Amino acid sequence: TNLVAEPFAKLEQDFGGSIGVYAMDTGSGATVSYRAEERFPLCSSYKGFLAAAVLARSQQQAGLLDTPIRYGKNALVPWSPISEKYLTTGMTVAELSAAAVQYSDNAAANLLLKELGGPAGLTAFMRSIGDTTFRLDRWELELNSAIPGDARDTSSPRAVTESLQKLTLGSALAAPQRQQFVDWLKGNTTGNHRIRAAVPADWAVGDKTGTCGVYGTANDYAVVWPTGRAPIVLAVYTRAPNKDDKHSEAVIAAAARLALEGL
Repeated sequence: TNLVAEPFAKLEQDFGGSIGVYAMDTGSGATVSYRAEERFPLCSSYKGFLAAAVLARSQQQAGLLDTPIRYGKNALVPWSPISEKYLTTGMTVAELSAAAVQYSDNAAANLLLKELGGPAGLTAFMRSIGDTTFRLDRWELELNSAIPGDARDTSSPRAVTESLQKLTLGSALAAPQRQQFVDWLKGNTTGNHRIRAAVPADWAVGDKTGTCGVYGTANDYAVVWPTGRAPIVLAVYTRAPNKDDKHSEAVIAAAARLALEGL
């Protein structure tokens, strides 16, 4: 494991912070692991699991995804580029979930958290699939503070990867909801410079990004479908000790490539 891990150590020294990586090869069971059980801030990456939690509720509540959510102007917060457009009409739960995943829409996320019982409700969903590491404690935008040593609103790369596998590839969700989650992730617009940059253009990728900005804190997790092979699941998380430490998408992409090449 020392030989597998060596390149990540050099990458995080130039980065000036900590990088956490977990990658799983679902064909052979091979893994690559580096700080994989350390906690990192989730930033917006919880919004992928939020959409999976919505899909799980839709299995118990037929038509949930169809229900319109009509909101007032103080639902809007910055980085809500889709929900801002539909203030005067409302949006369906399906549209809000797509926007939260694919545009990281903040007001959309807050509206869906309310539907699920707040951050605690999303955490409870993750516990229901056996993820005992994930915790969402706060709402947008307070959850992005990324203060070093704060355990709130964190998970680990390994827990993120294992929960993503269960929900996209395992049977934690029914097959229609499962494919809907995958399809939302494949349509993400925010991840072109992270894990996707490490993946041949021929291979499908679904991903969800997070960018707290502060404390060098940013991340991405993805499912990758190499042509005619079993899919790979992986997560790359970063943080750094000073508030003005810059995050780096190039570092995330480089760590993804090292994980993928190492399987």
